[PDB]
Amino acid sequence: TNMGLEAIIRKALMGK
Amino acid sequence: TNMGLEAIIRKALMGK
Amino acid sequence: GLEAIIRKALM
Amino acid sequence: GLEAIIRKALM
Amino acid sequence: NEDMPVERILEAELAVEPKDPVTNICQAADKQLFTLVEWAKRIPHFSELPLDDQVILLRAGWNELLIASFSHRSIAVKDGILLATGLHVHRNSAHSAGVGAIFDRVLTELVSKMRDMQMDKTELGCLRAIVLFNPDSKGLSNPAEVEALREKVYASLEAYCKHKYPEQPGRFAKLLLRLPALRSIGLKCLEHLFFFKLIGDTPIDTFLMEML
Amino acid sequence: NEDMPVERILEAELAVEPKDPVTNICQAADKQLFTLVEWAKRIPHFSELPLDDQVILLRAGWNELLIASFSHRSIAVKDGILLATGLHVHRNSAHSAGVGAIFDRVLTELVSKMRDMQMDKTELGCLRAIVLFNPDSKGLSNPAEVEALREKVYASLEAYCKHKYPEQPGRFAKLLLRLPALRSIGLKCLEHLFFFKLIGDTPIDTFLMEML
Amino acid sequence: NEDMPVERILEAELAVEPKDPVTNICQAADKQLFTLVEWAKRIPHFSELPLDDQVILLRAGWNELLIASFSHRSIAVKDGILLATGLHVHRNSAHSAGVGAIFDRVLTELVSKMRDMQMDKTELGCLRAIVLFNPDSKGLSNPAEVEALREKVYASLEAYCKHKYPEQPGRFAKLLLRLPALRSIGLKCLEHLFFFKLIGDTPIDTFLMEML
Amino acid sequence: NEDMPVERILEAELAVEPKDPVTNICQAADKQLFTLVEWAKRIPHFSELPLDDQVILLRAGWNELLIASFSHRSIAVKDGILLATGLHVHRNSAHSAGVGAIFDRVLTELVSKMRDMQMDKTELGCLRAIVLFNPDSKGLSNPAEVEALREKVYASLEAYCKHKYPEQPGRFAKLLLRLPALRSIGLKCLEHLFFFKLIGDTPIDTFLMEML
Repeated sequence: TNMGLEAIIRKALMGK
Repeated sequence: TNMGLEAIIRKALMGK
Repeated sequence: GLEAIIRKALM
Repeated sequence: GLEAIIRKALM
Repeated sequence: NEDMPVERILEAELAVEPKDPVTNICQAADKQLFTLVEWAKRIPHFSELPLDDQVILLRAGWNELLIASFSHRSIAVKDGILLATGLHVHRNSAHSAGVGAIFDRVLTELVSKMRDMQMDKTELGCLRAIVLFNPDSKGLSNPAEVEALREKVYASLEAYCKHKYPEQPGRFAKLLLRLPALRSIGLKCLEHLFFFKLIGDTPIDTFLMEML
Repeated sequence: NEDMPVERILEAELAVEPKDPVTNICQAADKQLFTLVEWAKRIPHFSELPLDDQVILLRAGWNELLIASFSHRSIAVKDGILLATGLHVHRNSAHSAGVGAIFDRVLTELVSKMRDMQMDKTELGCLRAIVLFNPDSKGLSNPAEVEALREKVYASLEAYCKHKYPEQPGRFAKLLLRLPALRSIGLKCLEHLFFFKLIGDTPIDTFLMEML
Repeated sequence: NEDMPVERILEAELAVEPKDPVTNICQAADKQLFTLVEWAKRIPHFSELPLDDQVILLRAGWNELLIASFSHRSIAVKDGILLATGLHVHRNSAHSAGVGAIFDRVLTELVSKMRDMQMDKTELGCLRAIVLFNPDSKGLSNPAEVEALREKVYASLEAYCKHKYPEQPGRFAKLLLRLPALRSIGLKCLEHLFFFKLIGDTPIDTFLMEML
Repeated sequence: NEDMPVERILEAELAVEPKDPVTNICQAADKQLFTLVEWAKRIPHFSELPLDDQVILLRAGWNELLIASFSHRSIAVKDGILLATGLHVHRNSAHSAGVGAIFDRVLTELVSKMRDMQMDKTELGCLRAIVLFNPDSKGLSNPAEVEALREKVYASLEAYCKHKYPEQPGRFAKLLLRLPALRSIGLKCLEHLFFFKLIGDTPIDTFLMEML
């Protein structure tokens, strides 16, 4: 639901 | 809702 | 006590 | 931190 | 003039005075039944209400009424709670039950604030009747009568307050304002009560045996 | 006496007034925030409050303050409520969306009784001001003062009623006895909100968003 | 090998088969009880079970057993479910009554996948038999046996699949992987039930009915 | 033949091995994030899935996956639970947190049953991927692909089992059946998680700050 977590997991594939 | 408690309170006015 | 009801059906 | 948002309105 | 005499509500309060931590509240059910109802009958005009209403009001107030009682009772105790059944309760003990959340509030929003205003039995009794005469209860055959009765209780209680403490000109509102505090503490118990049956599971779906 | 004034609190209510049913309250979160934050600084003695306690009080009062408002607004209509979002909900819809329960308690316990007594904006605002100044609020840096702002408001509120309305000499108390209603509906709402999240989509455990 | 047989479990399912949406499940509580109790004694090795453990297992399996059933029954219809009450619920209604959430998980997670694999009554019954023989059940007098009746059923169930369906050599596992679905929907249902009670009428705290 | 090599899932399991009681799980969020995702990438074909699916599966499995890990980890411990962060937990300690209810089940339905079958890292890993490849998750761009991937994981895991223990002909079903147990333990945490934010109140309505 384009939620500000979705994002942090999104980046997390590839770097934190 | 004629519930088996309603009854026990009903009698309770007057005796247990 | 629900048990009772079941038991009474379990026989 | 919700505080922040309120504070920022509280001024 | 009075026709909801405070003296009567006092008499009623006094008449019912008592004469696993969590699990100990639950089996007390039968004595609480007697204590609620013997108390209620002694409020003026409660008995005049259609019998079918009487059931609702009690059903409705059951919680808050019990909670209001033990809170006052424990103004004696130190950082504890005394139950109608005589067992005291302590924070460490309660929190080791997850009811810490109620306990805190009971103590900081009721037990201690009553301790603070040196709340008395007439006052407590009156607030208790106000809780009882709750016209928002569902199914009342006649919401309005209850409204009226409610209004008398608080009329006399105002008059009482003024009389006994003409200096504290706010005690009446002070008192009324212990009420939302009390209503929410009640729901908070149901929330625990419910979460316990639920999470405990163990014997969890015993909702059957509601006409089953 | 106006060591805490009234027609100003009216002015306050007047300032903030506006010149699928669930989502709409979860739309407007920004606006309610607008409405709510300003109103508090316009309350006499409100801003003088430590910045930190200003906070606790808005956080704690959020729901009620916000519910009290739409309740009083819907005095204007039979059969529904009117949100600050300039939209208006209906009994059939709300029910159809599974919040009929909360919907009904608002109309039966808050709108209808606000109508029935024909409550006005000084009254409304004054109840709110009460709700805002809540001593029982958690973690007040100075609480034992916050009681005073409350002490100070209800007092002033006794008067407005006492003059505008001396035929009814307990209208005041009638006023305070809607606060419990307002709590309980405040927590019921909260319960629904937690529920909907819970039976919510897999996007149910996103608490991980606390993240620290 | 049939140290625990299969076509009998089919017979078992066949025996018990029948030749406002919420209430209907709270109507029929008696019938479900009928259906459910008999089916268990018709399960090989089931009655030989101590009378006490017979009980735990029916109590524990109640919901799932009962849900699995109507799920498999509604394979028969697009867009809805068919209750043993000889009635048939619809997506629009359920939604309209605020259980759309649970309604949808059943069709998406249980009916559609049961359809998609075109599950049959030996399969159904066998999954159930699994659910019924649950070692993790609380307070089993002898549990470490109950595992065996399960061990014994799934085994037999490997075969039925292995012959009737050798093109699909993991149809078996596909079968077991609907059990998690069934738990979770079993608890979701339970959650709703607790919720509805809770926002329930004042007749919310009638737990006092435990009374001992 | 294999193209979901068990050796790879083993490699993934091993790759992530670690190298107030309640409150201590919550701040660990960041390391869990890394541990879940670094693990997931190492399952074959997970990276091939549309990136937007990858998010869902993890979002979806977050709970069960974490729970599956610590349960195995604690097959070392005695009547305790070891967290990725190295802190052990004990029943007396937990029950003094109300999570006794999870703790019991974790231990009696997962920790101990894994201890019992001497469950190993390949097996655990496989069940873990099965949990991950969960095609019932909402919003999947293509439920079916996940279905397929799920099916391979359990195909290889069957084959694995048979190979390594030709004597225990049930271990594969045994394993699959730890799954409903695991799914429900997950929801039970959310139920606590939720009841805590709720009842704790204190900072309770912090739902604002969902786009607020």
